[PDB]
Amino acid sequence: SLYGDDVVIVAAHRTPLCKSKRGNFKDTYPDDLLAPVLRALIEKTNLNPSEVGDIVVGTVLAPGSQRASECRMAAFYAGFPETVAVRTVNRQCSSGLQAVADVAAAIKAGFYDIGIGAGLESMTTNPMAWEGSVNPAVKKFAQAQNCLLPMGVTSENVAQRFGVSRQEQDQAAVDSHRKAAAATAAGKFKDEIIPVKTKLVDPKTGDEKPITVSVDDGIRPTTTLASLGKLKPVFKKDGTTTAGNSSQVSDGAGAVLLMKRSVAMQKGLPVLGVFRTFAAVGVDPAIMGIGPAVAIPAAVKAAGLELDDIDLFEINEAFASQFVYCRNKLGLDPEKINVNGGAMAIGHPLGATGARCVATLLHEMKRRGKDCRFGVVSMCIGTGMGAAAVFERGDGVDELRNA
Amino acid sequence: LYGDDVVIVAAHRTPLCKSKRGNFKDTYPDDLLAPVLRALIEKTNLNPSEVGDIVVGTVLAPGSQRASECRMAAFYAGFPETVAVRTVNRQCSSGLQAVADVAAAIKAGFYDIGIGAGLESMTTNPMAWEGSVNPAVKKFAQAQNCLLPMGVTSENVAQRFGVSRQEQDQAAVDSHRKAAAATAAGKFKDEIIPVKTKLVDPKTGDEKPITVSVDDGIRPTTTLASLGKLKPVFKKDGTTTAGNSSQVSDGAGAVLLMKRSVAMQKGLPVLGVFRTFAAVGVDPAIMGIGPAVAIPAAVKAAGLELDDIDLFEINEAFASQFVYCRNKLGLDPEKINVNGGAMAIGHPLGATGARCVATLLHEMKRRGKDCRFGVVSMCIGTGMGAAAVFERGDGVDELRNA
Repeated sequence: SLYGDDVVIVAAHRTPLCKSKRGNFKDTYPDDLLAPVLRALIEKTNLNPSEVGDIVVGTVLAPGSQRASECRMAAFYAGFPETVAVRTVNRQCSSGLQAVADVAAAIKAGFYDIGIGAGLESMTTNPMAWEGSVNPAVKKFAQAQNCLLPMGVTSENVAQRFGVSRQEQDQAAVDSHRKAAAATAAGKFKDEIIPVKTKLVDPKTGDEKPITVSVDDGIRPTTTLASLGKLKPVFKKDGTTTAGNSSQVSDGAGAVLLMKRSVAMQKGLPVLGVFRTFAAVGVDPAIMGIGPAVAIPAAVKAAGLELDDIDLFEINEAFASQFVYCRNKLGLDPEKINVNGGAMAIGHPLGATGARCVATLLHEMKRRGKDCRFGVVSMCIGTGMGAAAVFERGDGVDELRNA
Repeated sequence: LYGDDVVIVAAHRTPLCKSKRGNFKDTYPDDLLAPVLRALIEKTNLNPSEVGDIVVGTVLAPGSQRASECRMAAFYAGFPETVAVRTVNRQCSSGLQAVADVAAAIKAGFYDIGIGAGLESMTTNPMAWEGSVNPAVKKFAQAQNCLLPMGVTSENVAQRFGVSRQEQDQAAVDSHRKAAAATAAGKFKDEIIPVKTKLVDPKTGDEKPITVSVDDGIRPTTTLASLGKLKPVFKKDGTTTAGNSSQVSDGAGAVLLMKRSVAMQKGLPVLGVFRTFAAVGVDPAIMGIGPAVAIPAAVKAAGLELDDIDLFEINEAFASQFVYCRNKLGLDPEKINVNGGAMAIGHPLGATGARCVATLLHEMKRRGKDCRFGVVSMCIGTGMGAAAVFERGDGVDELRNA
C-alpha cells in the first residue's frame, strides 16, 4: 500500500441534528438538509465539483427511487453539474458509514480519485412502518422472523440477556446529555456543523418565519437519573427501555469528501483523516444491538491493531442497553467513547448518523493532537448487523497551525 | 490471470415475468431473490459463511423494509446470520452497481468473496411520488427535470435526435424475435434458476403450485403492424408506446464474485473477469443517452476501443434511446442484446443490471474465445449512464485438472 494511494478525508461536515416532528427541521425537506453539507465540502476545499466521481448517500426510510431522485436534486441545489453521478445505499442504521466505506473502496479500486460519502434522514418525513403483508413463508425461518422485531424489543432482549440494569441505561443517557451540552458550549461542534437556513411553519396559524439552525436541539441539560426514572417502558411492561434511554428520532445530514492522498497533495488540501478499514458483520437479529461488539474487533484486527490502540470511539447510542453492553463486552475505557455526547442527546437520523459521526470523530481527533491517532465509528444495525471503521488522524491541522 | 483480478464464478437469474398479470404476480420479493442466492452457493459448493457481503440493487420499495426483505431472503437461501446484507440504488442501473460495489470492495481488500444481486417486484411496488415536492425545484431547471416521467424523456430523445416511430418499433420487433429464438434454442437454460412458487388463477381464484422456468413476456407475433396499433402513452402526439418501451416486470439476478486466487484455490472455473465500471451523469431531460457517454468511459478505462467489444447488453428502457445510443456509438446491431432485451423479456428495475451480467457472460461462454470482451450498460432515470466491461472467463482451462 503506497502512501500516495491512501484514501484521505479532506473535509467532513454535518447539519445540526434536530428532533423529528417538533424540532427545528420539522418543515425542512430532505434535499434541503443534504444540499448544505454537499455545498460545504466544495466551498471549503475550493474544489471544482465536476471532479467528484460519485456522490454516495446513506439513507434508510424513504421509497428508494424518490429518495435517490431527491439526492440528485440536492446535488444540483449545491451547485454540482449534471455530470456528477449520485446514488444511495442502505445498510439500515449504518448507511451513512457504509457510504463513506463505499467511496473509499471505489477510490482504492481505481474507479475514480475523488468521491463524497454522505448520510441523510428526515424522520419527520418518513415513518418507520412496514407496508403491505409479510410473506407467510417467513414461518419456516426463525431468524427471518426475528428480522421483524421492533428495534425496542431487541433492546429489551439485550438488557435481559446480558443483565444491563435500568440505572446503567439511564446513567448512560445522563452522560450523553452532559457531554453533548458541554461540547456544544465549548464550541466543539462549530467546525463540523454547517448552519442551515430554513423556516418554521405554525400549524395553528399558518404563519412562517425563517430560522437559522446551528445547534442540536435534542440536548436536554436537565436530564438526571431522577427525571429518566419517571419515564415508562415503551416496549415491555416490566421492561427497562424508555424514550429517555433510546436514541432520539431526528432529522439531519452529514457528508465527507474523500480522495487519493496524491490528489489532496497536488491540490494542497490539508488532510483531516485517513480511512483505514471497514467491517460489516452479521449477528443474531433478536439481539442486533451487539453489532459493535463483533464489528469493532473485526475492523481493528483488519487494521493490524488491538483494541487498546484505538484512542477515540463513536459508538452509536441506539439504545443505552446495547451501548453499555458493547462497551463492557469490549472492555473499553468509557472516557474514550462519544466524548462529545451521542444519539441519546443529539439524535439519530438513521442514514445521517454513520456519516455525521465520521465528522464528529475526526474533528475531535484533530483537536486532541497527534497522540489521538486512531478512531473508530461503529453502530449496531437493525435486522442483526454491526459495522465499524477505523480512521487515522490527519496532520493537516498541525501543518497549518505551525506554518 | 493476475491473482488479484476480480472474477465471476457464477451468475444466474430468475425468469423475468410481467408484473401484475404474469407468473410472479403472487410471489413475494424475498422469494425471487432467495432462489438465485441459493443457486450461487449450491453450484460452487461454497459454504455461505465465506461470503463477505450480499449487495442488492433494488429501486422502488421503502428502503428499510426492502433491506429487511433482502436479509430474510438470504436466510431463506441458507445463509447464516454472520453474512451481512445491504441494498444500493442508482435507479435503473442498481443491479449492475451492486456488482461493481462488490468488485470495488474485493479490490480494496474489504473481503475476498461477495454477491452482487438485483431485485425488483414491480407487481409489489408502484412508481409513484409520495408527499409534496419541494417548491425550490422551480428555481433549478435541472432539478425540476428530474421529475419528468421517464416516458417523457423518451419522447425528448426521439424528437431531439430524430428517431422515427418505425425505427423504435423495429427494435421491439427484433427484441421479441431474438428472445423467442433464444428461448426455443435453450440459450437461457444455463442462466435461469427455475422458481417454485404459487399462482392464483385470475379467472377461477384457485391457487396452484407452479414452477416458472421461462420469461413470460415474449410475444413472437410482434410485428411493425401490431406495434403500430398502439397509442402513445406519455404524450398525445408521442411515438413512445407500451410496445416500444421496456416491460414492467418482476425478477432477480445474482453474481458471485471473488479474488481470482481464491477461485483458483477452490478449483472454481471462471465465468468472467470484471474489468471496469463507469457511472456518469447526463442531462436528466434526455437521460436515455446515458450509455452513449458511459460506454466510451468504461471502454477507455479498460484500455480498449469500441471495436474491441464483442458483445453488448444495453438495456432496452425505450427503443428511442436504445436506437439513439446504438447509432451514436456506431455499434454493430448484431452484437447487441443477441438473445433479446427488455422490450421482450422485461425490466424489473433493480434486477436488470445484475441479470444482464448473467445473460452477457453465459452468451460469451457459448460463443467461445473469440467473444472476449462484453459490456453491460443502461440509461438511468434522473440523468445518468452506467457501463461495465467484462472479459470472458477461461473456465476449466485454468484448473488443476486442465
